[PDB]
Formats: sequence, C-alpha cells, structure tokens
Amino acid sequence: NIQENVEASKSRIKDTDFAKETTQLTKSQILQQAGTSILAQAKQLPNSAISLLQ
Amino acid sequence: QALNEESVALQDELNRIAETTSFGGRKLLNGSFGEASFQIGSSSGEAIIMGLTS
Repeated sequence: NIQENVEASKSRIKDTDFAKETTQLTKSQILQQAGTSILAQAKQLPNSAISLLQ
Repeated sequence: QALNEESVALQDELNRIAETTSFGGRKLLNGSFGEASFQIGSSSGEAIIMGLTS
C-alpha cells in the first residue's frame, strides 16, 4: 500500500502529463513557424527598401 | 499463552508501522509530524494545517 501511494506521488512530481505537454509542444511549433514567417518578412523587405530608394 | 504471543507480535507490528510509514523520509504516524501547514493559495495567508497524531 505504501509503495502504491509513493509511486502515485512520484508520478505526480515527475511524470509528465501528456495532455499539457503535447499542447505545449503544438504551441511551440506554432510559435517557431510564426517566428520563421516574420523573420522571412523582416530580413528581406526592410533591407531591400533602399535599393528601391535608389 | 499462544494467543498472548500472537498479540505481542501484533503489538510490535503496530509499533513498527507507527515508526516506519514515511513519505520519502518524513515520518507520518510516529507523532513527530505535528501540525504542518500546506500553502494552497496564490497569495500569503492560505494554508491547511494537517495533524498526524501518533
């Protein structure tokens, strides 16, 4: 019985709740994709406006 | 005498249980736990005192 309770507590402290972490992983994937999209739009147009200026 | 021997064995078992059950090093039923707090609120001033009499 004590081992059952201790295992439950250890899982609580350590084991990752797959729902929360898969949600976090999807959020991080979305954030990475958004950051890449912004960087593609930030590395080219702001630097390339000058050539139009000339 | 046989019943008394079994009873004394069970008494020593009760003593062992009282002196052994521990939540990862924290003795629970040996009377040393006393009244312990448990912060269960965002701010300061939220607690639930638990007592584990031996």
